[PDB]
Parts: sequence; C-alpha cells; structure tokens
Amino acid sequence: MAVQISKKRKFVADGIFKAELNEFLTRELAEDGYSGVEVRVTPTRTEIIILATRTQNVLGEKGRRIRELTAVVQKRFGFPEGSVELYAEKVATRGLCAIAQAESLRYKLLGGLAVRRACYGVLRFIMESGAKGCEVVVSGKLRGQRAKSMKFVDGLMIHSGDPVNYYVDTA
Amino acid sequence: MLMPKKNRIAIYELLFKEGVMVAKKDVHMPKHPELADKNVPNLHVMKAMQSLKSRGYVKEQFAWRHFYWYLTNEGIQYLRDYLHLPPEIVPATLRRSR
Amino acid sequence: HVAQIYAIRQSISKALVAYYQKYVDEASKKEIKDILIQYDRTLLVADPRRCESKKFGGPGARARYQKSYR
Amino acid sequence: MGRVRTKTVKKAARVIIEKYYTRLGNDFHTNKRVCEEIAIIPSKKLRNKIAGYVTHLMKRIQRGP
Amino acid sequence: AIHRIRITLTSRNVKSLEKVCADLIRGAKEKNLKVKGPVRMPTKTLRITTRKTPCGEGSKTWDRFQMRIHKRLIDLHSPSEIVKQITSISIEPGVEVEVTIADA
Amino acid sequence: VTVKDVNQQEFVRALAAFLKKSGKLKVPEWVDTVKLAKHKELAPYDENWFYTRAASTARHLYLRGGAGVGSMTKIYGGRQRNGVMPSHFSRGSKSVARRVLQALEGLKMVEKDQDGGRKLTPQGQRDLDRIAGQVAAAKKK
Amino acid sequence: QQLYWSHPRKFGQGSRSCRVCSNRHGLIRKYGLNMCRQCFRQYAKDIGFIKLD
RNA sequence: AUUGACAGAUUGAUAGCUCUUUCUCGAUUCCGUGGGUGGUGGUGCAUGGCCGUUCUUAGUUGGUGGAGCGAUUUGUCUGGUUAAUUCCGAUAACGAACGAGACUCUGGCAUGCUAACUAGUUACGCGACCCCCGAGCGGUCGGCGUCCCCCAACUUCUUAGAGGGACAAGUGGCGUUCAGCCACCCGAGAUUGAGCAAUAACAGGUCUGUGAUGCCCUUAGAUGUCCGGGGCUGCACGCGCGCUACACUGACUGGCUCAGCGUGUGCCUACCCUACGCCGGCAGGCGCGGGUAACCCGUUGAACCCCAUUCGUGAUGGGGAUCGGGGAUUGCAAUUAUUCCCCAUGAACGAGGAAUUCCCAGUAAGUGCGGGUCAUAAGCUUGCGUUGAUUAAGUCCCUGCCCUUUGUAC
Repeated sequence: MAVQISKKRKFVADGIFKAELNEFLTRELAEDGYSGVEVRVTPTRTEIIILATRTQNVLGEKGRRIRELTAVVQKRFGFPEGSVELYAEKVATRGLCAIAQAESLRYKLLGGLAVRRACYGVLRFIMESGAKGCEVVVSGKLRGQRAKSMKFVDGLMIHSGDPVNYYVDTA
Repeated sequence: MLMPKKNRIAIYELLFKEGVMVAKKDVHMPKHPELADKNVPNLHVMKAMQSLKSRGYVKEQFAWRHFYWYLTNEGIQYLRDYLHLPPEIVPATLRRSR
Repeated sequence: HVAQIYAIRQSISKALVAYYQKYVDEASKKEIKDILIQYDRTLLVADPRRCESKKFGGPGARARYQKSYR
Repeated sequence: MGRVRTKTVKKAARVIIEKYYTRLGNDFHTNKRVCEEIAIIPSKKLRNKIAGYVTHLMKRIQRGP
Repeated sequence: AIHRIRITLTSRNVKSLEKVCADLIRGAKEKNLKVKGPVRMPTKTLRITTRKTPCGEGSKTWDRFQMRIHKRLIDLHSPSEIVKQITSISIEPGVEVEVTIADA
Repeated sequence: VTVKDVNQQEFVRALAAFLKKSGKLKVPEWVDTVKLAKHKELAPYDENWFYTRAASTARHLYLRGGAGVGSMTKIYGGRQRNGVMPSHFSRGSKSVARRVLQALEGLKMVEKDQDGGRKLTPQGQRDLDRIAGQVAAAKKK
Repeated sequence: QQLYWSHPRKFGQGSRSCRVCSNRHGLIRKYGLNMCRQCFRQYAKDIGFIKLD
C-alpha cells in the first residue's frame, strides 16, 4: 500500500513481469501467430500491446479471447479491475519477424511437411519480405535416429560485433 | 459432483463469475489467491479444474508454475447444468468494446 | 598514503605554475616549469597508470589459478 | 608494428579522393572535417582513419600519379 | 500557491531519458517559471555474474550481466495544473517518473 | 599554535602525562585483567594505558566530531589472526571505549552532542590546545 | 493429516525455489530475482540485463 | 455405496496406521478396463536448448569463368608487408559472402560547454557561535568543529550528459622510395583492458535447470509424496585446487594514518542495513533513532604500511595444529564438536626430493575490504581498490599452433 520498493528492485521486477508475460503469451498464442508484447504503464492504467499476424484469431469471436487474457493477466499479477488492457496490433512485414517465422516453421513441421521443403519455403518467404540475409537451422533427428542437422542459409549475415544485437532478428 | 460441497461449488461459481480462472502450482496454500471465503485452498481448486479439463469443460496453459484456465462454451453449459442456473446468466464475456 | 603524497606533490607544483601563468607573467612560469620537469615529469604531468581489472580464472588480472593437469 | 589500414578504409579514401580531389589537401584536420561532410562515415574513429590515409595519398599524388 | 515541485525521472535507457529531461525543460521555459538544471544522479550498475554452463563441467567461464539505471531529477517552482500538462507529455519509453509535491 | 601544528605521536605522550598529573579521571577496576580487544594476544605492556588511550580518544574527538563508542571501536580496529585461517578486521573493545568517554565526561573534556555521539567541550579544548602549545615550545627539533 | 507439510519451512533452500523451474539450487536471489541461474540466463535479456562487459 | 473418527492397547509420533467402539460428508465411494498421472528413475550413444573444446589462432565459403574422365582444383598466390587470407602487388580468373578489423562497454585528457540542498559547497563573506580554542600585552592572524539558511558566488574537486580528442598526422631515416617498419617532436604514440565472435566438427558435458523432451521403467505394500531418524562429514591409505607458516626485511603492546567496487528492510512468503546511549571483560544484551538510499549506515576513519614496544636466533614471545573446561548468538533442533568469545593445551614445520604451475606495467607478489551462497556463514569464488618489484622486449631448443613444399602401405 505504502511500500515504494527500491529503484533497483523495481526495475528488475518490471522486467521479470515483462519476461513472464512474454512467455505466457508465447505459449498461449503459439499457433495464433504471436510476435511480441510492448507494455507501457500510464496514469491509473496499463496498456499492453500484443503483436501478431492473425489479429482476428487473438481477439476472438466478437470480442472474447482478449477479454479472457486480460482477465487472466488481471487475476495473475495482482492488478485491480480496469487498470489493464490488451491491445492486439497487427505485425508489419511478418517475414522480418523471426519468432513469427520460427513458429511458422514449427507449424509446417508439425503439419508433416518435409524437413527440407517447409524450411526452404520459410527461407524464401522471409527473403522475399526484404531482409539483408537469413540463417535457418532445423536440427535434431531429421530421419534415422542419429541427430543430424540442416542449415538452410542465404544472403548477408553478421555474427560478431555489437551490430548483431540490433541488426539481426533471432528466434 | 465430488468432495466437500461448499468448497467445490464455490470454485465453480468463481470460474463462472470470471470467464477464466488461475491458481499457482503449489499444493500448500491454505487460502488460495482471491476467493478466500474459508480455507478453500490451492488444491480443491487445482484438482477441480483438472476434473473439468479431462471431461472437456475447461482448457489449459501452464507458463511459469501458475496455470491459466480458459473456460469452453461446452464447459459453460455444464457449469449452468451443475448450478441449475437461468438461461440468461451472463458469465463474463459481455464487455462493451467501442 | 604513498598515493596521497605524490598527489599533493603534483598539485602544489601545478598550482604554483597556474598562479604565475595568471598573476605574474608567462616568462617566469616558463622557467619554473622547466626547473620541475628536468627534475621529474611527474610534477606536472600525472601518470595515466591505473589498477587493471581481475578476470575470472585467476587471483589477479594476469595471474591464472594453478593448472592440475595430472 | 601494427597499424595497417583495412580495405574498408583504403577504398573509401580512394573513392573520396576521386570525387573531391579539390577540397582535400595536405593538412590532416582540414580534410578530416572534409571527410565528415561529403561522406556518411558512421564511426568517428573510421572517419579519422579514412582522413589519415586521405592525407597520405594526397602527399603521394603531389609527387607523380 | 506556488511551491517547490520536484520531478524524478529514472530509467534504464540513457538517450530516451535525456530526451524526456530536455522536453521537461522546454515545457518549463515555454510556461516561464524556473528549472535548476537536470541533476545527473550517479548511475547504479545492477550486476549479476554467473557461470556460463548449466552443470559443472566445461572450462570455468563466466558471463557478466550488467544492468544500468539513471536518475535525472529536476526541480521547479510552479502550480499543479502546469505540472500535469508537462509530465503527461514525454511518455511511451521506459522512463519512470515520480513527481514529489514539496521539500520531502 | 593548534594541535594540527604538532607531531601527533609526541602530543599524546604529553596528554596522557597531563591526565596522570591531574589525577581525576576514573580508571576502572579491570585495567590489569582486561584484554583491550579480541584481536589481542596480550594485555598492554604500558600498565598505565587507560591514560594513553583516553588521551588518544580525546585528540581524535578534537579532529573528528560526533564520535560515538561504535565510532571509537572502528578507530581502534585492526587485523585478527584466526591463526591458520586468513586474517580479518576486528573492531576495538566496546566497554573500554565507553569507560574512556565516560571518564572524559566526568573530567568535562567532553559533552554528548545533539544528533547523538560525543564531542569535546571548550574546557577540554583548553587542555588539548594548551598542551600543543607546550609541545611546540619544547625545542626547535 | 495435520502433520502433512508440518516441518519448519521458513529459512534455507527447503523453502526458496525458482519462480520458473522451481528447482531449488543455484538461485539468483539478489535484487529479488529468485530464479534458477540457468533460468536467469534463459530470460536475462527480457529482464533488462545485458552483457556489455 | 462405504469419504472422514477423542479412546485405551499398540506406536517414535498428540500417524484414527491398526484392534474395541464413535458415529459421519451424504452421492463422495470401492472394482475392472481403457486410461492417465507423477517421477533428483534409466538412457546425454534416442534428442532439443545451453555450455565447453578442437581453436584465440587466421581461418572458411559458394556464383560464374578456366584445368582435370573424375574425386578435386583454381579463385583462396612467388615475393614483401601486417596482430591478422592485414595490405601492396602479382595473376585463368572476375566479381562477392562470413571471420579479422570496424563495432559495443571500459581506462586515462579536457580551469571547454551543460549541471546541481540526495555533490562540493568552493573559495568568499566570515554573519557568526564558541570558549582562551591558541599565537600574542592587545590588534591581526592559524586551526578546525561546525550554526547557517537563502534573497552569498561558482564548478577547481563531484556526479554524468552531449561534444571534442590520436590519425602512425608530423620531422628524420629504412623500405620497389607502394604496403609498411624504426626512431624523435608535440603530447595518451598505431598497443588500457574486456565484450561480441566464422565454417566444419565432438557420437565433450548436461535427461540432477526446466510444465524442452522420445522411448524404456515404475506406479498404492509406489522409484509418487510427506513425516521421524541416520547418511553424503564414516579412515590402513593415494592424488587435486587451497589457507597458515617456518620468523627479527620479524612478533607482540601501544600510537599515527589513507581506499575503491558494492549491499541494504517494509520481499514470491518472513524477514534487511544499521548510527547514538546504557549493561557485560568478550561473544553479545537492552533501549531508542535514521535508512527502498549521491539523503541513513558513511569524511565507508580497511588492512598491509608508517612511528615508538619489547623480545634476541632458543621449535624462541616464531608456528597455532590437536585437546580439557566455561560462556555467547542462529535456530524446531547443533551430540558426530553450526558459528563467535574466553582461559588453558602448545604438534609437525628451521624454506621443501624427482617433479611441475602462473605471470611482462599498476603487471606478479604482498594487503585488506565488498558481492555470491547466507537463519546461522568462507580456508571457495567473483569484483574492488592500497603497497608495488625483478626480468624480457626475444627464439623456435622444449611444448604446441598457422601456412607452403614434400613423403606416406594411415
């Protein structure tokens, strides 16, 4: 009530919250096409912005799933009623979002499509979407039972340096 | 239809009142977060929700030792049948959008 | 304690040079500066030397913990 | 015992001088600031390095091609 | 009323924080009153160092995870309405703002 | 001429002797028996040590004000051989620091300040600064 | 029945777990992180931490 | 149907676990079967992710073109140059991609600019307090403690922003007068130290980090789970990283006198950091205060060092093992000694065989203090500073690595 926790401990706990939510949203909106959560706290309110491809799927029928997720978030993290809201915005250039495209690769693999052909199509899609280059690694048991590994790669990459932090999207 | 009556039926009404429901995966919580009418702890809640899910009347997501139970449409009708409720009812997803 | 001495030793001789620069004339300063430098460059120009950080795998910066091998 | 210029310097220096031969001269800090304006060089260190070779070719040029 | 209102900006980001601080000075100069220039408080470095491995057995290597955090606090001699107009602007990044009333 | 103007080692030599000559301190019962801090192997070799550390404590209070007993234990801290384990800082003895500051309280060298802790009094500033003046005029050496 | 969990669970690692894996070893407890050091590296970036040095 | 029960016997138990008996939710049950579930069970030679290593070096790749029946090669190189497949330059290749470098963080220069009561204040003013505080007959000084706000004055010290700043640029050599190397001026001289980090590997480790996991196993008389207790600490012995020492360049007893990264409660499940006063020899105890912090702890009044002590090369006051008795605190509990204090006991050890590690500048080494774990709490670790060398500035002898030629029955 009159706590005002440490600047140190506050920022850590805020990040933790963001981290836990990112995961919960990753796990729940897996097939729906989750691409991120961009939270911002405000006066007597907490706007959190969900990023995804299929926005009609995340919102649900008429206004359902978003109301459930807000209620579960509300219930979970200890948020008073009407202090929080889930704002599902659409992802511009899905083919640059890696985590979207890793889920899309997960999906196709679960769909029983060939390890090569799905991954090759995933690669061609992201590269047509206008990226400097890309690097796809489906690993683990790709036929047989000795853990082989594919590595479908095209175009311009960077590994070493600071640049890689901001200049490559990893997933 | 199980166990202490007052407890179970208080869980089912909480799950109806709010369209979703959460716990924490912690077998030892003589209180439960929210609810808290009388003991009505974690477990009972946790084991009722697992009972719904098995017969098809609630869905699941785990994420960091916690649980998040989204309730089905076919679950709604089961709960209303269990609680002999009126057909109007309004569970939770009414909410004015714009 | 050793560090503090050299500091003042530096400071007082730098201070002097700054008094003469401002409130005498640059010719006297010039001779003063030369007298101190030919003695030691420490007097005015400080060391940039500073304590090098320890990295894991050893007790110091450079020293490594003893390899067992056998 | 070290500082050779990379190809990513040498090229930029070469291409600068082709175009803006006239602006560039013998003094370093003069053309150091010329390098800023005519070229979107990202790092200050890289700029400083390109210029430094840019002097050096200017010196070479001023003594046959 | 006029009172000694204190803004307290603290953030993990530097550039974004300094933009907000600068914007709060512009708003104060627009509606002229006072400022006492933005106080760079000494930045704290939240450090966590761990072994890179899960498990014991590789070579004994270590990550050094920093996390910094800054405080620009600005003072001001003004009423409340002007403060609510200024601080409502300069939001969207992760700059945590705490506006104290007077003195302490 | 003040105390800062004097070589502090030979100052407390005189102050302790000033504190003996006066003969109204209140050296407690223990003295002989007591250790002086958990640091120590032995008892102090000067058997009239209470006069010396009362002197050293006062001269500290002249320089740094507001010094509690906890402050006094920190000033007379040191290395502690665990013997076969590595050494660490132990703080000075509480009771003997306390018994000193009570002794200067009764002497009226000191007065317990606002915002807690001891600080020395003018009538004390007399003695301290007087004896500096005595030391300074011992000889040109 | 009454004795089921009934052992002083107030101090030491028999109490304190991670807020992700729940495994009760190698916890970052500093700044109230309360997470497996493996789980800490897992999330760190999101928490705001970063390797610069 | 057959969930849940004071006895009293039994039991470790105040486990309604069982036997005699009570009586109870009242729609829970019990039994199959399907079937789950759980698992710090097995499998890292079923995997993922994550680390580590080969491999801290300069390496690695395809397009098209040329050479070869082809595996392949060429590009990707005689030479010089570089820390560098770094450059120059050669040229059946041309023109690219990663890696290296650039980059990011850090270190040090800014009397330059922006900045401040949570910095200093900074020097003023001394408005002073203030007592002889001292010098001094008295004035004027010297010294701080502070009493200071704000309507004193700023940024030298401070904090941290955004800029500048060094480029082998200058002068001389040497070098195909290219790439470059050496020296010296100016002043930091390309070099402060990290971080990040390629291709291809490894059947390296990890299933005991995971609600990442396939298969296998087990599943109520459980490998599930909780409680009580013990164990991981057991000692003929063999090795590994450590700490303390073997003294007098020391020990002890006093005195003097300087740090830098941190951390801290009001919490994810029960509690932080602690100033000041009393009580206690001491470990500690009791009072009150401050502190979610440039505010309080805190000019963090650290150690080594420095200055007076003895002591006198005696296994000595060096060393501080082992061991008896007593007292504190943490704890639900400390015996197989949790830690702390105390009095006593006073071992080998008088510098270490063959062997072998680590390191070139604020470096080794000495020396303390923070973080981590942490109720209790470091001989470990990971950071911090303080004292501060000797020796090199090289070579391939050893050990390895990189390229070329070569040989090869691998």
